[PDB]
Amino acid sequence: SGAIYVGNYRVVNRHLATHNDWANLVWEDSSRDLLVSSTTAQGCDTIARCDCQTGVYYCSSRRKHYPVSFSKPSLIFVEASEYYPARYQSHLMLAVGHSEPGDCGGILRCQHGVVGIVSTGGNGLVGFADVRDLLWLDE
Ligand SMILES: NC(=O)[C@H]1CCCN(C(=O)C(F)(F)c2cnsc2Cl)C1
Ligand SMILES: [Zn+2]
Repeated sequence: SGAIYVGNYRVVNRHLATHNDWANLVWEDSSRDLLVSSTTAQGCDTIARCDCQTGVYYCSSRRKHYPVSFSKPSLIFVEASEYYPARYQSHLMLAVGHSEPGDCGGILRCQHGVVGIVSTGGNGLVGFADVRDLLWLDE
């Protein structure tokens, strides 16, 4: 559960995208687990334009926000799921912290804004799909 709303855009996990998201599709990237779609109401979230490696993420399965140190966006191997076969997912950031499948979509933030969304997890690790490079979300 969870999405980012910036201007006339809505970013979600591509594996959790709805029929409306696909019928108003702007861009989608299987290797990043991302999909952006068109909205009529204007969004108000600020996206970060930085290279921080500390922030705060929201965890639905614990109803608690947590502070984390996280890695730089890179190619990490992700286990086969009902949505994708075993593959390398690009632009992924890892941190020590609790996550369960229903937690995908929770936002990661630093003092500059929205950094990304929960996208992978397991064994006491949590993975975030980076969004700071998508400069067109602001224009
Ligand atoms: N980005 C991916 O390929 C996702 C697809 C859905 C499945 N993915 C997961 O990691 C998970 F839901 F099983 C999970 C398990 N414990 S915490 C999380 Cl998040 C990978
Ligand atoms: Zn930052």
